[PDB]
Amino acid sequence: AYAINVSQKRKYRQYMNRKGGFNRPL
Amino acid sequence: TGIFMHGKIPTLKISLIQIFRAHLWQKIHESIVMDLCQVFDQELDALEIETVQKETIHPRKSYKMNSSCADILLFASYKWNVSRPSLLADSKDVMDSTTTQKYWIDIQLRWGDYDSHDIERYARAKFLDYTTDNMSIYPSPTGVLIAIDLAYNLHSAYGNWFPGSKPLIQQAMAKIMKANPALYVLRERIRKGLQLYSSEPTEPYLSSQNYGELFSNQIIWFV
Amino acid sequence: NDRAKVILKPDKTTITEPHHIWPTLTDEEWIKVEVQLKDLILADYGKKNNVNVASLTQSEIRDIILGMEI
Amino acid sequence: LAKWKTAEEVAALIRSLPVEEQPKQIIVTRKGMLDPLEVHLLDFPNIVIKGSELQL
Amino acid sequence: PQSDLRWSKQTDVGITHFRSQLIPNLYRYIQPWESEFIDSQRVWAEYALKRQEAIAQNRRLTLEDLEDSWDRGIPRINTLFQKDRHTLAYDKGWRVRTDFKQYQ
Amino acid sequence: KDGYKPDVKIEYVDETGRKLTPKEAFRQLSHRFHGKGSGKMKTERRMKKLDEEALLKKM
Repeated sequence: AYAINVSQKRKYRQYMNRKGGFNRPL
Repeated sequence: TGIFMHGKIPTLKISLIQIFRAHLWQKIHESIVMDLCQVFDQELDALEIETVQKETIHPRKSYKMNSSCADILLFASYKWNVSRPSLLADSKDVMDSTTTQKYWIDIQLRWGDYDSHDIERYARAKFLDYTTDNMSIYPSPTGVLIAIDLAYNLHSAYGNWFPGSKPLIQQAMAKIMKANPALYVLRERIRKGLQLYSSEPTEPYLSSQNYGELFSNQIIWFV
Repeated sequence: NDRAKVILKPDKTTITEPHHIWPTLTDEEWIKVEVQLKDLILADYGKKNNVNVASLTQSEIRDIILGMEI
Repeated sequence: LAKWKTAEEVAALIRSLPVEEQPKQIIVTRKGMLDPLEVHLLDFPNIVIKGSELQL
Repeated sequence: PQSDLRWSKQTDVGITHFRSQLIPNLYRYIQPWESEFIDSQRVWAEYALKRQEAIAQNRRLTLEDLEDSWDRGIPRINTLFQKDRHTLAYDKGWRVRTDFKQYQ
Repeated sequence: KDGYKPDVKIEYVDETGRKLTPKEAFRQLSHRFHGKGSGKMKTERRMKKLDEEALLKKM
């Protein structure tokens, strides 16, 4: 037993050049 | 952007516009939200959290003060007793007889003036107004809200602090304000714009203790 | 000069390698040369400071050799 | 001008050496030679101009 | 304005307030002409006395000695220890050349 | 509150494991927001820089 660190990826939600609707998707 | 220039100063307007170049405000808000979500999800399991997901918030909902929303929509998998909405700076442990399952967290961005730097009181008033807001329809009535005094480099939150989450929120806010990526970039840009640059530390001298430190894999040419 | 001459090539048959510059020596020869050089440096320090020759700590001796103003 | 030329020559000799063999640190005995060294090779900041008070 | 003279403090344990009134005017920060002249005369007398006392022991007047009037002096400032005093004193006619410089 | 000290230390390390610089982290965040990545020349420069850094770290 140790202190294992697994930092998951943080994919920031697309803001510009979405080419979709107004509200940010889920 | 959140810069509400009460007036028309072309020089200061141009400086502020250049400071926030390349759509910095929305990106900074999104980065703050993502950092808060990651900090929470790092140890959310121990804090009785079921599922954490960010709601569908419009890009114009991160800068329009008239209409607000909820930033984080994190479930708790249990009847989380909704504590009384008070300032995080308060050390009083008072919780009214109110419980629910879904707890919300919000974050706001502000550029306080010389008189508008009271982050705590302004944040408390904003949370109170958002509780009975006509259009800021947050899903959880026990949804805390945070504020960032970007102009004065301050952060506060005076919402419903969840049991055991107020220290977590405080630590997350402190770590962010220390090393928030978007905020650090904005601070660097503001320092560059104002022709201000701190004297960077110089390389230390090699004393009798660091004499043998120059034999490492780093190539050193004793000129 | 003469002290450096004794330290570099104590034996007239011992010299630097033809492709090298500094005088090549083995562990024992290097130890003897370094002992002689340390004695000479202690004498020079005593002459310059008008104090006891070998009266400096190992860290102090290393700092003095490195050029620290001790 | 002579000191600036010397610093420029040192920077040019560092540039002649490969980047993979660029000295990660540049210990300068001359106290006032660190600033011209940094100015001459500001385009190559991978070398840190560390001070060595005890002159070898 | 005492209303807006209070600073802030972004403490690590919350928000802390700070406390602190007329902006000074040069009407008194500069000595009056009569007082300046009297002080200059007194300083000239004191400097001459100190120089004579130092000459009595055949020693130079050090900057530490007679340093009470380090700012006030006989020509409104005690610059007798300034560099090139002998060089400048040889060239006279400073006042006229400064006044006539308006046309140059 | 249950009662404990927060063991939270978050960062922004790229999917390759390399800890992105704050300037590099801001660049990645802005790329994600704009939804646009690096170009061909930018990719070539990044590959060359990464290869040089790896070679330097090798010895």
